[PDB]
Amino acid sequence: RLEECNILFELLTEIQDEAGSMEKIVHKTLQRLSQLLAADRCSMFICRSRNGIPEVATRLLNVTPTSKFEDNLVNPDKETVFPLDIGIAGWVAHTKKFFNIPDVKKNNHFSDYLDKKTGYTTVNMMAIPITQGKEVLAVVMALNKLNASEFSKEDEEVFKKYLNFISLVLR
Amino acid sequence: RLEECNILFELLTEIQDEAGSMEKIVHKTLQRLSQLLAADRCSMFICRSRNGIPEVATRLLNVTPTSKFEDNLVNPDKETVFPLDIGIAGWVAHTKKFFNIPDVKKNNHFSDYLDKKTGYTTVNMMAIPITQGKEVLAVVMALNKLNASEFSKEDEEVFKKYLNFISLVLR
Amino acid sequence: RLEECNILFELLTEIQDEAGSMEKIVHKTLQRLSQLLAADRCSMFICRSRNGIPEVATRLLNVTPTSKFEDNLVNPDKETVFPLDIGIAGWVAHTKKFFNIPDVKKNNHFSDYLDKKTGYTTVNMMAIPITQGKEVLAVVMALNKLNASEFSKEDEEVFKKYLNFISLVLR
Amino acid sequence: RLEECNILFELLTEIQDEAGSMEKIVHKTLQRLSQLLAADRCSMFICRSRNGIPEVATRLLNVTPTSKFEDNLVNPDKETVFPLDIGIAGWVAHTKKFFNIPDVKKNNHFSDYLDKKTGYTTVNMMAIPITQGKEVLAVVMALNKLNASEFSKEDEEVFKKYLNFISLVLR
Ligand SMILES: Nc1nc2c(ncn2[C@@H]2O[C@@H]3COP(=O)(O)O[C@H]3[C@H]2O)c(=O)[nH]1
Ligand SMILES: Nc1nc2c(ncn2[C@@H]2O[C@@H]3COP(=O)(O)O[C@H]3[C@H]2O)c(=O)[nH]1
Ligand SMILES: Nc1nc2c(ncn2[C@@H]2O[C@@H]3COP(=O)(O)O[C@H]3[C@H]2O)c(=O)[nH]1
Ligand SMILES: Nc1nc2c(ncn2[C@@H]2O[C@@H]3COP(=O)(O)O[C@H]3[C@H]2O)c(=O)[nH]1
Repeated sequence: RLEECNILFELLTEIQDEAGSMEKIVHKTLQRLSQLLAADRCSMFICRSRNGIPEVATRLLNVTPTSKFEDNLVNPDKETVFPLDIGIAGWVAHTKKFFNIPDVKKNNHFSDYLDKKTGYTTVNMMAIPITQGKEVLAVVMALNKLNASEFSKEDEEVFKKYLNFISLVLR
Repeated sequence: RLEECNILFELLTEIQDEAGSMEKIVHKTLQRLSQLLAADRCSMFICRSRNGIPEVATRLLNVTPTSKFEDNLVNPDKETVFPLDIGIAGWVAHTKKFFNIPDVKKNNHFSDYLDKKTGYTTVNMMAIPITQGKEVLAVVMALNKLNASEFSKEDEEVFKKYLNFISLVLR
Repeated sequence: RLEECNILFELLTEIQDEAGSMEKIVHKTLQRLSQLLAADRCSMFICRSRNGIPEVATRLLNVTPTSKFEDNLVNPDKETVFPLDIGIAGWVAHTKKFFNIPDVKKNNHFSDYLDKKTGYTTVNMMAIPITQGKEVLAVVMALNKLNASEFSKEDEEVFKKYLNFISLVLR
Repeated sequence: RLEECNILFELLTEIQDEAGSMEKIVHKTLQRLSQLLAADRCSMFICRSRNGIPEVATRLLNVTPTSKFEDNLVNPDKETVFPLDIGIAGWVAHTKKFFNIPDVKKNNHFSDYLDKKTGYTTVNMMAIPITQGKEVLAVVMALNKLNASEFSKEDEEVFKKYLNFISLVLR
């Protein structure tokens, strides 16, 4: 049960081609991250060039300690794409820098396209880019700390800790 | 008990002829427990009394495989003290019982005072009292299992195995 | 395989999204092997070739539970190269065999060149080649058992257990 | 076999009074130290006040990888005592400082009383004091590196490593 995460990871890495969802492993890992962050929700944004122009897209949304994989995975049928100047997820991809944002909308990069479209309200957010040397592969983020006004310094170290592992998984 | 003999012996070759080395030993042991249990951190509360009134106090926090002892040692001036009727730590000291708590939010006894001060989110926990006869010397815990929703039965067995040693050392 | 799942997973959460992380992984694994085997240090020699001529070269030396990666990484300029007909390391690469050497002074193949240069005294050794098909990628060793005259049979089993993982990573 | 050193140490430490030779454990440990140092011989000097005046005395002599305990233990029937100004072992006790001495007799503190009496010739020597806070309990030392002209920097780190453990044993 403790070895689940590895059995699946050793499974996915010995079938050499990554055509078997490393996104299940990211999903499982984003569940645990929520529990120990007490983030209301966690997400992963895929980072791509299409076709010659960099962008951040939606991939995994609304991850909670128990949300089912299918309910979090957004297929290309209906995804939301951002240029890196639009939206605070884009800025992280662009700058390749980590961010603990205690109050969005006091943050100028903040886009509110998805709060309007889905009905959610984003207030807090930690965001961090997964980077394979040159490029950014994805942006992960935790939203809206529970029982508290912002994500703490301690919540940063925990987020960073899991992202070290997620970062390897997307390779 | 092969890898325990090796871990403990090697550990003991890393302890400078100095302090205070008896707590540097407990620390290093805890660092190794973190690895073996995939625990986010381990901690120790000292247990002492004042005129027959016992209490439990922070001593080592945030012990981790890459953590510094002087960073983990609580400064005597700034140590958080609990009476034994407040906290799981205090409860462990009172009852002299081991506990594998899978969700602190569903365990009365849990005190959120340190979480509020430090900013850390505590989810699950193993806790054990270190005793000398009818009196308690410390409470040791492993917080936040990293690769599963809670600490396993098997995890209890490992923790208990390494806490015979800490016990010995804390005398 | 409980404590292996935990050790490896936790280890992987300590690896910064940076290098070169594939060798920081091997390093950290080796640091953990040192603890589990009570080995004074572990090392890795890379194995490469030049026009069909293989050779074996220093890469990670003096890996230890409290050792720094940038101190253990051999500087490409100052790397000691062996042909495979010199050294136990070169012999392991040649034969593609595991060896538990209890006394290097009674094993021809042993080359004392590094001992002379570095000043270190090598006594006993486990050595194993990391392979990809019919070609060798590295040789990993645990030097100088600290709590016994030589590495045990049981020690072979642990080393071999953790070297399936390193193998995986070194691809 | 790897757990021998601990089984004997846990044995000697739970029978609380140290009236059962912690010198067997020091002896066993000084055997391994020789092997991995390639020191010709290792010794321990007990440090005492008799009666009101500090002194360094002989206790364990001529330790080799295989020398039997009885042959190394010098009973008070026939021991050699030094004031701390006489002899390079005394100076270490006095200064409480570590010393790698590449060529005695170029060292002014060097006494040659025992080379004359026993027949041995001391050339090289690493010496280090075991100190319980205030006082020095003993001085351990390695003599005459084999296959080399002095003890290296690497030999220092290994000596220090074992002495951390020996230092705890004498408590
Ligand atoms: N509902 C929902 N919104 C999200 C999630 N992750 C990110 N967002 C929002 O999508 C936005 C993308 O642009 P932003 O300005 O970075 O701010 C981001 C968040 O407000 C999620 O999991 N669920
Ligand atoms: N931040 C932090 N908190 C800890 C650590 N160890 C214990 N605690 C908290 O201290 C609390 C004391 O009360 P509790 O109900 O036992 O729950 C305990 C934990 O929530 C630690 O290492 N770090
Ligand atoms: N100082 C040092 N020497 C090493 C290390 N690993 C291997 N060696 C030495 O490098 C030597 C190469 O030849 P060998 O006969 O295989 O024996 C090997 C060891 O003696 C290490 O980590 N540190
Ligand atoms: N024969 C012998 N001499 C020793 C041993 N250990 C220390 N000595 C010598 O005893 C001497 C004590 O004074 P010194 O000047 O420190 O130098 C020391 C060494 O030369 C040992 O194990 N055997």
